[PDB]
Amino acid sequence: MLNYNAPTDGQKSSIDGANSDQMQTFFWLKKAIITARKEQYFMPLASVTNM
Amino acid sequence: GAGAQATGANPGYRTSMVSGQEHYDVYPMLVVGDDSFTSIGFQTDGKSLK
Amino acid sequence: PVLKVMFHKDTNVATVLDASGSLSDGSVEVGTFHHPDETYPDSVTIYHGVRDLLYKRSAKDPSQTASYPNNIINMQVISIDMKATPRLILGTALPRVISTIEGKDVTWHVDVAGGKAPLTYKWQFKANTVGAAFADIDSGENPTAKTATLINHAVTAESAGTYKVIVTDANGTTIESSSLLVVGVQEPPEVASIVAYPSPLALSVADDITDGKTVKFSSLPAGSLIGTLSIKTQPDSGKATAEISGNVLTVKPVAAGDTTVVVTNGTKEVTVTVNVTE
Amino acid sequence: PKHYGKTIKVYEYVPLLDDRNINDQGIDASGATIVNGNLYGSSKDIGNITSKLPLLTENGGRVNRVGFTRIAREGSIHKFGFFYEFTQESIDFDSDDGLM
Repeated sequence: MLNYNAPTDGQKSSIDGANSDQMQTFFWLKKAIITARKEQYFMPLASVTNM
Repeated sequence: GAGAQATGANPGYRTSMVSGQEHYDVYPMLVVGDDSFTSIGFQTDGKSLK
Repeated sequence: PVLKVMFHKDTNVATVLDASGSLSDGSVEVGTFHHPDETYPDSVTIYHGVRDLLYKRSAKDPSQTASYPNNIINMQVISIDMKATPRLILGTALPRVISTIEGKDVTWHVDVAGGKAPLTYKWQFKANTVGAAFADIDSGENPTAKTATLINHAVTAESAGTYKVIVTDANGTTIESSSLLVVGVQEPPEVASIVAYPSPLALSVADDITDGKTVKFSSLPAGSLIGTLSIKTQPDSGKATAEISGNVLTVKPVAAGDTTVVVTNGTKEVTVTVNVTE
Repeated sequence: PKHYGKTIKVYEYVPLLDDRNINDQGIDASGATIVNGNLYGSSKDIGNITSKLPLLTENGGRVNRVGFTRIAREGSIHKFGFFYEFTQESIDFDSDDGLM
Protein backbone atom coordinates (compact mmCIF):
# COMPACT_ATOMS: atom_id res chain seq x y z
CA MET A 1 0.00 0.00 0.00
CA LEU A 2 3.04 2.18 -0.74
CA ASN A 3 1.24 5.31 -1.83
CA TYR A 4 4.59 6.82 -0.87
CA ASN A 5 6.22 4.91 -3.79
CA ALA A 6 9.83 6.17 -4.12
CA PRO A 7 10.24 9.88 -5.02
CA THR A 8 13.72 9.09 -6.27
CA ASP A 9 14.03 6.82 -9.34
CA GLY A 10 11.11 8.64 -10.97
CA GLN A 11 8.16 7.23 -9.04
CA LYS A 12 5.57 9.63 -7.62
CA SER A 13 3.90 9.49 -4.23
CA SER A 14 0.11 9.43 -4.32
CA ILE A 15 -0.43 12.65 -2.34
CA ASP A 16 1.89 14.58 -4.65
CA GLY A 17 0.42 15.70 -7.94
CA ALA A 18 1.87 15.12 -11.38
CA ASN A 19 3.57 18.53 -11.41
CA SER A 20 4.89 18.91 -7.85
CA ASP A 21 7.35 16.67 -6.01
CA GLN A 22 8.70 16.05 -2.52
CA MET A 23 10.80 18.97 -1.31
CA GLN A 24 13.38 16.82 0.51
CA THR A 25 14.15 13.20 -0.36
CA PHE A 26 17.48 12.50 1.36
CA PHE A 27 19.65 13.38 4.35
CA TRP A 28 23.02 15.13 4.08
CA LEU A 29 25.59 14.39 6.78
CA LYS A 30 27.63 17.58 6.07
CA LYS A 31 30.79 15.64 7.01
CA ALA A 32 33.13 15.33 4.03
CA ILE A 33 35.59 12.57 3.17
CA ILE A 34 39.14 13.89 2.76
CA THR A 35 42.52 12.28 2.11
CA ALA A 36 45.75 12.97 3.98
CA ARG A 37 48.88 14.50 2.50
CA LYS A 38 51.48 12.23 0.92
CA GLU A 39 54.58 11.77 3.05
CA GLN A 40 58.05 12.88 1.95
CA TYR A 41 61.32 10.95 2.35
CA PHE A 42 63.96 12.68 0.22
CA MET A 43 63.38 16.14 1.71
CA PRO A 44 64.81 15.46 5.22
CA LEU A 45 68.04 14.22 3.61
CA ALA A 46 68.92 17.54 1.98
CA SER A 47 71.21 20.01 3.76
CA VAL A 48 70.54 23.68 3.07
CA THR A 49 73.19 26.14 1.86
CA ASN A 50 72.54 29.87 2.09
CA MET A 51 72.46 31.94 -1.10
CA GLY B 1 58.79 2.67 -22.29
CA ALA B 2 62.57 3.00 -21.99
CA GLY B 3 63.07 -0.75 -22.31
CA ALA B 4 63.20 -2.87 -25.43
CA GLN B 5 60.10 -3.94 -27.33
CA ALA B 6 57.98 -6.62 -25.64
CA THR B 7 56.66 -9.42 -27.86
CA GLY B 8 54.11 -12.11 -26.97
CA ALA B 9 56.82 -13.99 -25.06
CA ASN B 10 56.34 -11.63 -22.10
CA PRO B 11 56.65 -13.66 -18.86
CA GLY B 12 54.67 -11.12 -16.79
CA TYR B 13 56.75 -7.95 -16.49
CA ARG B 14 55.23 -4.48 -16.60
CA THR B 15 55.07 -2.82 -20.02
CA SER B 16 53.95 0.53 -21.41
CA MET B 17 52.79 1.31 -24.94
CA VAL B 18 54.99 3.75 -26.88
CA SER B 19 54.10 4.79 -30.44
CA GLY B 20 51.74 1.83 -30.77
CA GLN B 21 54.30 -0.73 -29.57
CA GLU B 22 54.74 -2.04 -26.03
CA HIS B 23 58.04 -1.49 -24.24
CA TYR B 24 59.44 -2.46 -20.86
CA ASP B 25 59.75 -0.12 -17.89
CA VAL B 26 62.84 0.82 -15.88
CA TYR B 27 62.90 1.38 -12.14
CA PRO B 28 65.41 3.48 -10.20
CA MET B 29 66.24 1.51 -7.03
CA LEU B 30 68.45 4.30 -5.71
CA VAL B 31 71.18 4.70 -3.07
CA VAL B 32 71.98 8.15 -1.63
CA GLY B 33 75.30 8.53 0.17
CA ASP B 34 76.35 11.06 2.78
CA ASP B 35 77.30 14.59 1.67
CA SER B 36 76.40 13.83 -1.96
CA PHE B 37 74.33 16.98 -2.57
CA THR B 38 73.03 20.17 -0.98
CA SER B 39 70.05 22.50 -1.35
CA ILE B 40 70.45 26.14 -2.37
CA GLY B 41 68.21 28.40 -0.32
CA PHE B 42 67.23 31.88 -1.52
CA GLN B 43 65.72 34.11 1.19
CA THR B 44 64.59 30.91 2.90
CA ASP B 45 65.59 31.59 6.54
CA GLY B 46 67.48 28.31 6.84
CA LYS B 47 64.88 25.93 5.38
CA SER B 48 64.87 24.17 2.03
CA LEU B 49 61.71 25.80 0.61
CA LYS B 50 59.55 28.79 1.52
CA PRO C 1 2.74 -9.23 -17.45
CA VAL C 2 -0.92 -10.18 -17.08
CA LEU C 3 -1.70 -13.01 -14.67
CA LYS C 4 -4.87 -15.11 -14.52
CA VAL C 5 -6.47 -16.36 -11.30
CA MET C 6 -8.64 -19.46 -10.86
CA PHE C 7 -10.57 -20.41 -7.72
CA HIS C 8 -11.68 -23.84 -6.50
CA LYS C 9 -14.60 -23.73 -4.07
CA ASP C 10 -14.23 -27.11 -2.36
CA THR C 11 -10.54 -26.97 -1.43
CA ASN C 12 -10.33 -23.15 -1.09
CA VAL C 13 -7.26 -23.09 -3.35
CA ALA C 14 -6.59 -20.10 -5.61
CA THR C 15 -4.27 -20.72 -8.56
CA VAL C 16 -2.21 -17.94 -10.16
CA LEU C 17 -1.16 -18.83 -13.71
CA ASP C 18 -0.23 -17.17 -16.99
CA ALA C 19 -2.75 -15.67 -19.39
CA SER C 20 -2.37 -18.46 -21.95
CA GLY C 21 -2.49 -21.24 -19.36
CA SER C 22 -5.65 -23.02 -18.25
CA LEU C 23 -6.76 -25.50 -15.59
CA SER C 24 -9.13 -28.47 -15.90
CA ASP C 25 -9.38 -29.22 -12.17
CA GLY C 26 -12.88 -27.73 -12.05
CA SER C 27 -12.05 -24.19 -10.93
CA VAL C 28 -13.62 -20.97 -12.19
CA GLU C 29 -11.99 -17.84 -13.60
CA VAL C 30 -12.29 -14.83 -11.29
CA GLY C 31 -10.19 -12.13 -12.96
CA THR C 32 -6.81 -10.90 -14.13
CA PHE C 33 -4.21 -8.40 -12.94
CA HIS C 34 -0.69 -7.14 -13.65
CA HIS C 35 1.83 -8.61 -11.22
CA PRO C 36 4.23 -5.64 -11.55
CA ASP C 37 1.69 -2.88 -10.97
CA GLU C 38 1.98 0.00 -13.43
CA THR C 39 1.78 2.83 -10.89
CA TYR C 40 3.07 1.04 -7.76
CA PRO C 41 5.63 -1.56 -8.87
CA ASP C 42 7.31 -2.30 -5.52
CA SER C 43 4.24 -1.62 -3.36
CA VAL C 44 1.92 -4.62 -3.79
CA THR C 45 2.63 -8.34 -4.24
CA ILE C 46 0.50 -11.19 -5.60
CA TYR C 47 -1.42 -11.52 -2.33
CA HIS C 48 -2.92 -8.03 -2.54
CA GLY C 49 -4.01 -8.51 -6.15
CA VAL C 50 -5.61 -11.87 -5.37
CA ARG C 51 -7.43 -10.37 -2.37
CA ASP C 52 -8.73 -7.45 -4.45
CA LEU C 53 -9.94 -9.84 -7.15
CA LEU C 54 -11.66 -12.14 -4.64
CA TYR C 55 -13.41 -9.23 -2.92
CA LYS C 56 -15.74 -8.88 -5.92
CA ARG C 57 -16.99 -12.45 -6.17
CA SER C 58 -19.80 -14.20 -4.31
CA ALA C 59 -19.49 -16.65 -1.43
CA LYS C 60 -22.10 -19.17 -2.59
CA ASP C 61 -21.00 -19.33 -6.24
CA PRO C 62 -17.64 -17.78 -7.24
CA SER C 63 -19.07 -17.45 -10.76
CA GLN C 64 -21.27 -14.49 -9.82
CA THR C 65 -20.68 -11.21 -7.99
CA ALA C 66 -21.96 -9.96 -4.63
CA SER C 67 -21.93 -6.98 -2.26
CA TYR C 68 -20.00 -6.58 0.99
CA PRO C 69 -21.64 -9.07 3.41
CA ASN C 70 -21.51 -11.85 0.80
CA ASN C 71 -17.98 -11.82 -0.64
CA ILE C 72 -14.94 -13.99 -0.01
CA ILE C 73 -13.02 -11.83 2.47
CA ASN C 74 -11.47 -14.44 4.80
CA MET C 75 -7.95 -14.98 3.48
CA GLN C 76 -6.79 -17.20 6.35
CA VAL C 77 -8.36 -20.34 4.89
CA ILE C 78 -7.55 -19.51 1.26
CA SER C 79 -4.26 -20.92 -0.05
CA ILE C 80 -2.49 -19.33 -3.02
CA ASP C 81 -0.83 -21.72 -5.47
CA MET C 82 1.64 -20.19 -7.92
CA LYS C 83 2.13 -21.69 -11.39
CA ALA C 84 3.22 -18.60 -13.34
CA THR C 85 6.81 -17.79 -14.18
CA PRO C 86 8.60 -15.84 -11.41
CA ARG C 87 9.01 -12.13 -12.02
CA LEU C 88 12.26 -10.85 -13.48
CA ILE C 89 14.36 -8.95 -10.93
CA LEU C 90 17.75 -7.23 -11.17
CA GLY C 91 20.05 -8.75 -8.57
CA THR C 92 23.08 -6.70 -9.62
CA ALA C 93 22.91 -3.26 -11.22
CA LEU C 94 25.51 -1.45 -13.29
CA PRO C 95 27.42 1.36 -11.55
CA ARG C 96 25.85 4.69 -12.44
CA VAL C 97 29.08 6.48 -13.39
CA ILE C 98 32.48 5.02 -14.30
CA SER C 99 35.58 7.23 -14.55
CA THR C 100 38.79 6.19 -16.29
CA ILE C 101 41.67 7.48 -18.40
CA GLU C 102 42.57 6.84 -22.02
CA GLY C 103 44.11 3.48 -22.83
CA LYS C 104 42.61 1.36 -20.03
CA ASP C 105 40.21 -1.58 -20.15
CA VAL C 106 36.77 -1.30 -18.55
CA THR C 107 34.27 -4.04 -17.69
CA TRP C 108 30.51 -4.04 -17.05
CA HIS C 109 28.78 -6.95 -15.31
CA VAL C 110 25.05 -7.46 -14.73
CA ASP C 111 23.22 -10.30 -12.99
CA VAL C 112 19.53 -11.11 -13.53
CA ALA C 113 17.50 -13.60 -11.50
CA GLY C 114 14.10 -15.10 -12.20
CA GLY C 115 12.23 -15.37 -15.45
CA LYS C 116 11.95 -18.29 -17.85
CA ALA C 117 15.20 -19.79 -19.11
CA PRO C 118 17.05 -19.13 -21.31
CA LEU C 119 17.93 -15.43 -21.10
CA THR C 120 19.29 -13.27 -23.94
CA TYR C 121 21.49 -10.21 -23.39
CA LYS C 122 21.89 -7.28 -25.80
CA TRP C 123 24.10 -4.23 -25.26
CA GLN C 124 23.53 -0.76 -26.70
CA PHE C 125 25.62 2.41 -26.86
CA LYS C 126 24.59 6.06 -27.25
CA ALA C 127 27.15 8.63 -28.37
CA ASN C 128 27.82 11.76 -26.36
CA THR C 129 27.14 14.07 -29.32
CA VAL C 130 23.85 15.95 -29.53
CA GLY C 131 21.00 14.28 -31.40
CA ALA C 132 22.19 10.72 -30.79
CA ALA C 133 20.16 7.56 -30.23
CA PHE C 134 20.94 4.10 -28.90
CA ALA C 135 22.54 1.75 -31.44
CA ASP C 136 23.42 -1.91 -31.06
CA ILE C 137 27.04 -2.88 -30.49
CA ASP C 138 28.24 -5.20 -33.24
CA SER C 139 28.32 -8.65 -31.66
CA GLY C 140 30.47 -10.03 -34.48
CA GLU C 141 33.39 -7.71 -33.79
CA ASN C 142 32.98 -7.95 -30.00
CA PRO C 143 31.80 -11.44 -28.96
CA THR C 144 31.24 -10.29 -25.37
CA ALA C 145 28.32 -8.12 -26.51
CA LYS C 146 26.04 -11.17 -26.63
CA THR C 147 26.93 -12.35 -23.12
CA ALA C 148 26.28 -10.68 -19.77
CA THR C 149 29.80 -9.26 -19.39
CA LEU C 150 31.00 -6.56 -21.80
CA ILE C 151 34.73 -5.84 -22.17
CA ASN C 152 36.30 -2.89 -23.99
CA HIS C 153 40.05 -2.73 -24.58
CA ALA C 154 42.03 0.52 -24.81
CA VAL C 155 39.16 2.99 -24.57
CA THR C 156 39.60 6.37 -26.25
CA ALA C 157 37.87 9.74 -26.11
CA GLU C 158 35.24 8.43 -28.53
CA SER C 159 34.29 5.64 -26.12
CA ALA C 160 32.62 8.12 -23.77
CA GLY C 161 28.85 7.79 -23.67
CA THR C 162 25.97 5.85 -22.14
CA TYR C 163 25.81 2.04 -22.18
CA LYS C 164 22.58 0.07 -21.71
CA VAL C 165 22.02 -3.68 -21.34
CA ILE C 166 18.72 -5.35 -22.27
CA VAL C 167 17.72 -8.76 -20.88
CA THR C 168 14.91 -10.61 -22.66
CA ASP C 169 13.01 -13.52 -21.15
CA ALA C 170 11.73 -16.57 -23.01
CA ASN C 171 8.25 -15.01 -22.89
CA GLY C 172 9.50 -11.62 -24.09
CA THR C 173 9.68 -9.81 -20.75
CA THR C 174 12.35 -7.11 -20.79
CA ILE C 175 14.45 -5.59 -18.01
CA GLU C 176 17.26 -3.09 -18.53
CA SER C 177 19.93 -1.02 -16.79
CA SER C 178 22.10 1.92 -17.83
CA SER C 179 25.57 3.26 -17.05
CA LEU C 180 27.68 6.28 -17.99
CA LEU C 181 31.39 6.37 -18.89
CA VAL C 182 33.67 9.38 -18.36
CA VAL C 183 37.09 9.41 -20.03
CA GLY C 184 39.80 11.87 -19.02
CA VAL C 185 42.26 13.06 -21.66
CA GLN C 186 45.64 14.76 -21.23
CA GLU C 187 47.81 16.76 -23.60
CA PRO C 188 50.62 14.92 -25.39
CA PRO C 189 53.87 15.09 -23.40
CA GLU C 190 55.75 16.51 -26.45
CA VAL C 191 58.80 14.95 -28.12
CA ALA C 192 61.98 14.90 -26.03
CA SER C 193 64.14 12.51 -28.07
CA ILE C 194 63.82 9.87 -30.79
CA VAL C 195 65.41 6.41 -30.69
CA ALA C 196 66.11 3.67 -33.22
CA TYR C 197 65.07 0.04 -32.72
CA PRO C 198 66.41 -3.07 -34.50
CA SER C 199 68.86 -1.72 -34.49
CA PRO C 200 70.59 1.14 -32.68
CA LEU C 201 73.99 -0.27 -33.70
CA ALA C 202 75.07 -1.75 -37.06
CA LEU C 203 71.43 -2.34 -38.21
CA SER C 204 71.44 -5.75 -39.98
CA VAL C 205 74.79 -6.70 -41.51
CA ALA C 206 74.46 -8.73 -44.72
CA ASP C 207 77.28 -9.49 -47.15
CA ASP C 208 74.81 -9.54 -50.05
CA ILE C 209 74.29 -6.05 -51.46
CA THR C 210 70.73 -6.83 -52.56
CA ASP C 211 69.59 -7.33 -48.96
CA GLY C 212 67.80 -4.32 -47.47
CA LYS C 213 67.72 -3.23 -43.85
CA THR C 214 64.58 -2.29 -41.91
CA VAL C 215 64.57 0.47 -39.29
CA LYS C 216 61.83 1.56 -36.87
CA PHE C 217 61.78 4.80 -34.88
CA SER C 218 60.04 5.81 -31.66
CA SER C 219 59.80 8.77 -29.29
CA LEU C 220 60.73 8.07 -25.68
CA PRO C 221 58.02 10.08 -23.81
CA ALA C 222 55.10 7.67 -23.71
CA GLY C 223 52.11 9.06 -25.57
CA SER C 224 54.18 11.55 -27.58
CA LEU C 225 53.20 12.10 -31.20
CA ILE C 226 56.08 11.78 -33.66
CA GLY C 227 55.84 13.77 -36.87
CA THR C 228 56.69 12.68 -40.38
CA LEU C 229 60.32 11.56 -40.39
CA SER C 230 62.86 12.81 -42.92
CA ILE C 231 66.41 11.65 -43.62
CA LYS C 232 69.58 13.53 -44.53
CA THR C 233 71.75 11.77 -47.10
CA GLN C 234 75.30 11.74 -45.75
CA PRO C 235 78.71 11.62 -47.29
CA ASP C 236 79.20 8.06 -48.59
CA SER C 237 76.31 7.27 -50.92
CA GLY C 238 78.62 4.84 -52.71
CA LYS C 239 78.93 2.82 -49.52
CA ALA C 240 75.16 2.55 -49.05
CA THR C 241 71.87 4.09 -50.15
CA ALA C 242 69.15 5.03 -47.65
CA GLU C 243 65.50 5.61 -48.55
CA ILE C 244 62.70 6.34 -46.07
CA SER C 245 59.00 5.62 -46.59
CA GLY C 246 56.83 6.86 -43.76
CA ASN C 247 58.27 5.88 -40.40
CA VAL C 248 60.28 2.88 -41.63
CA LEU C 249 63.72 3.35 -43.19
CA THR C 250 65.19 1.12 -45.91
CA VAL C 251 68.97 1.04 -46.42
CA LYS C 252 70.70 -0.92 -49.19
CA PRO C 253 74.49 -1.27 -48.89
CA VAL C 254 76.13 -0.71 -52.27
CA ALA C 255 79.68 -1.10 -50.92
CA ALA C 256 81.29 -2.72 -47.87
CA GLY C 257 81.85 0.41 -45.82
CA ASP C 258 80.61 1.88 -42.57
CA THR C 259 78.04 4.68 -42.86
CA THR C 260 76.17 6.96 -40.47
CA VAL C 261 72.62 8.17 -41.17
CA VAL C 262 70.78 11.02 -39.43
CA VAL C 263 66.97 10.99 -39.43
CA THR C 264 65.01 14.01 -38.21
CA ASN C 265 61.39 15.01 -37.68
CA GLY C 266 62.25 18.70 -37.98
CA THR C 267 63.22 19.20 -34.33
CA LYS C 268 65.13 16.12 -33.09
CA GLU C 269 67.72 13.94 -34.81
CA VAL C 270 68.82 10.31 -34.52
CA THR C 271 72.34 9.08 -35.28
CA VAL C 272 72.17 5.44 -36.41
CA THR C 273 75.28 3.43 -37.25
CA VAL C 274 75.38 1.29 -40.40
CA ASN C 275 78.00 -1.48 -40.55
CA VAL C 276 78.63 -3.37 -43.80
CA THR C 277 80.89 -6.41 -44.09
CA GLU C 278 81.97 -7.99 -47.38
CA PRO D 1 16.00 11.57 11.10
CA LYS D 2 12.34 11.12 10.22
CA HIS D 3 10.56 12.96 7.39
CA TYR D 4 13.63 12.99 5.12
CA GLY D 5 13.21 9.99 2.81
CA LYS D 6 15.23 6.79 2.67
CA THR D 7 18.63 8.04 1.46
CA ILE D 8 21.82 9.47 2.98
CA LYS D 9 24.39 11.32 0.86
CA VAL D 10 27.87 12.77 1.47
CA TYR D 11 30.56 14.71 -0.38
CA GLU D 12 34.05 13.41 -1.11
CA TYR D 13 36.64 16.01 -2.13
CA VAL D 14 39.12 14.74 -4.73
CA PRO D 15 42.70 16.03 -4.30
CA LEU D 16 44.36 18.21 -6.91
CA LEU D 17 46.66 15.72 -8.62
CA ASP D 18 44.42 12.66 -9.05
CA ASP D 19 43.08 11.50 -12.40
CA ARG D 20 39.52 11.85 -11.08
CA ASN D 21 40.00 15.62 -11.20
CA ILE D 22 38.47 16.39 -14.60
CA ASN D 23 37.75 20.01 -15.55
CA ASP D 24 38.48 22.78 -18.04
CA GLN D 25 40.25 25.41 -15.91
CA GLY D 26 43.75 24.47 -17.06
CA ILE D 27 46.18 26.91 -18.66
CA ASP D 28 49.69 25.76 -19.50
CA ALA D 29 52.90 27.71 -18.93
CA SER D 30 52.81 28.99 -22.51
CA GLY D 31 49.52 30.71 -21.62
CA ALA D 32 47.27 28.67 -23.92
CA THR D 33 44.23 26.78 -22.69
CA ILE D 34 44.57 23.02 -22.21
CA VAL D 35 42.13 20.17 -21.66
CA ASN D 36 43.28 18.97 -18.23
CA GLY D 37 43.16 21.23 -15.19
CA ASN D 38 45.37 19.08 -12.98
CA LEU D 39 49.05 19.37 -13.84
CA TYR D 40 49.56 15.61 -14.02
CA GLY D 41 47.47 12.70 -12.79
CA SER D 42 48.56 9.76 -10.67
CA SER D 43 51.41 9.18 -13.11
CA LYS D 44 54.90 8.25 -11.93
CA ASP D 45 56.49 8.75 -15.36
CA ILE D 46 59.43 11.15 -15.34
CA GLY D 47 58.66 12.36 -18.86
CA ASN D 48 55.18 13.67 -18.07
CA ILE D 49 56.40 15.29 -14.85
CA THR D 50 59.23 17.05 -16.68
CA SER D 51 56.99 18.20 -19.53
CA LYS D 52 54.11 19.42 -17.35
CA LEU D 53 55.96 21.15 -14.51
CA PRO D 54 54.62 24.58 -13.48
CA LEU D 55 57.39 26.95 -14.56
CA LEU D 56 57.16 30.66 -13.80
CA THR D 57 58.89 33.35 -15.86
CA GLU D 58 60.65 36.40 -14.39
CA ASN D 59 57.61 38.55 -15.25
CA GLY D 60 54.64 36.20 -15.34
CA GLY D 61 50.87 36.52 -15.32
CA ARG D 62 48.05 34.07 -16.13
CA VAL D 63 50.46 31.16 -16.64
CA ASN D 64 49.21 28.22 -14.55
CA ARG D 65 45.66 27.47 -13.41
CA VAL D 66 44.22 24.51 -11.52
CA GLY D 67 40.75 23.33 -10.59
CA PHE D 68 38.96 21.02 -8.19
CA THR D 69 36.03 18.58 -8.13
CA ARG D 70 33.87 16.73 -5.60
CA ILE D 71 32.03 13.40 -5.64
CA ALA D 72 28.83 12.28 -3.89
CA ARG D 73 27.93 8.84 -2.52
CA GLU D 74 24.63 7.45 -1.28
CA GLY D 75 22.96 4.64 0.62
CA SER D 76 19.46 3.31 1.22
CA ILE D 77 17.32 1.47 3.78
CA HIS D 78 15.03 -1.59 3.65
CA LYS D 79 12.47 -3.48 5.75
CA PHE D 80 12.12 -7.16 6.72
CA GLY D 81 9.73 -9.23 8.83
CA PHE D 82 8.10 -12.60 9.49
CA PHE D 83 5.45 -14.14 11.75
CA TYR D 84 3.91 -17.40 12.97
CA GLU D 85 0.48 -18.65 14.06
CA PHE D 86 -1.09 -21.01 16.60
CA THR D 87 -4.41 -22.13 18.07
CA GLN D 88 -5.57 -22.28 21.69
CA GLU D 89 -6.29 -26.01 21.54
CA SER D 90 -2.65 -26.66 20.59
CA ILE D 91 -1.24 -24.94 23.68
CA ASP D 92 -4.06 -26.18 25.91
CA PHE D 93 -3.92 -29.93 25.21
CA ASP D 94 -0.17 -30.21 24.54
CA SER D 95 1.79 -32.42 26.91
CA ASP D 96 4.64 -29.92 27.29
CA ASP D 97 3.87 -26.85 29.37
CA GLY D 98 5.71 -23.69 28.46
CA LEU D 99 5.93 -24.34 24.72
CA MET D 100 5.47 -20.65 23.88
